[PDB]
Amino acid sequence: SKPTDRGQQYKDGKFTQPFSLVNQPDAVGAPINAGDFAEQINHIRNSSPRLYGNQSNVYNAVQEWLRAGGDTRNMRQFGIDAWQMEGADNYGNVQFTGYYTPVIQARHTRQGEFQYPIYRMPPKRGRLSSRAEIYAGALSDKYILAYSNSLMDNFIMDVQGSGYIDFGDGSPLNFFSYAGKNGHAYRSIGKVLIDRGEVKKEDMSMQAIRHWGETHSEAEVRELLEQNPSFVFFKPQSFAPVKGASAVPLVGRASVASDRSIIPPGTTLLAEVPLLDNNGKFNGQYELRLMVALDVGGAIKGQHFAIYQGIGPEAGHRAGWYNHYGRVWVLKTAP
Repeated sequence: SKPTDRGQQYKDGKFTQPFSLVNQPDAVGAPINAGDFAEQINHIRNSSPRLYGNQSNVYNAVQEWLRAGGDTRNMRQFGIDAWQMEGADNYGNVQFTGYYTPVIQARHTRQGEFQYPIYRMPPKRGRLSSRAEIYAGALSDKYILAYSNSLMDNFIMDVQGSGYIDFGDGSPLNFFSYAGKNGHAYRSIGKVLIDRGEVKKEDMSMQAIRHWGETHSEAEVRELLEQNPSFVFFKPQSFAPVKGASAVPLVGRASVASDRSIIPPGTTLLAEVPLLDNNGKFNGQYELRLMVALDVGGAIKGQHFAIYQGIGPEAGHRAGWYNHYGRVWVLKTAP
């Protein structure tokens, strides 16, 4: 009928088209991240001048509006048009998921909870070993780059093809990028979990898999992870700020991944974002934020948005592990 369990609301009427112009967005107050927004825009300015030139007109109007007070009731003064998105149910409830840059805690020697090795490219003979055999010690220790404290975290890193490591000694954050793969074709761990009815298809994502790994034992996670005989190898790489497909450095909660054919890179968004409690559940509150589409995702389609939460543990907690809903207005300036 009309569920509200995940942030849904139904006080903006029913929509008959993807985007609908509104006199004033149904959102009281002003955006709370004016500073991050400005910073995000500065990154587009320097990192993607082409994209900036094509959108500066909108960015400028928004900035002018923000400096003048930023209240949503005064947007028209600056020629800013608000096109509300119908969302997933045509009631304006836009599907939100989150993602962030994990910082894996690892050490140079296996100690305490640090028992899970991350490897660099071994010789051809070594690459024939399956994930299960490698977990069993098939590979020499000379090929270990570090020992993380999470088996599932390593796997998520394998899927990404790279990741950041903190050795916890005050040295610079370490980055490792894709070096190669082992000789076994990979299998979808997400599929396995859906089959075992452990996770709903609609809520499946890397975050969902990460959550499952935090709510299950090491034995259970290893049993699951071996279902995928494939394995990834890395190599040291110089540090580079996290960027989206658009090649622009991403600012936490001021940028999202979107479907290019629906929300082109550079598009400005005003959004009522749902907040989550410690159990990743909608706590009944929303934050008004400005964000820019600067990334894409294999499973981010339609009017679905993945909010980049940032880097580290706090960003992770805000990410969540299943869908939630808020309202979003595309900001533009009538020519």
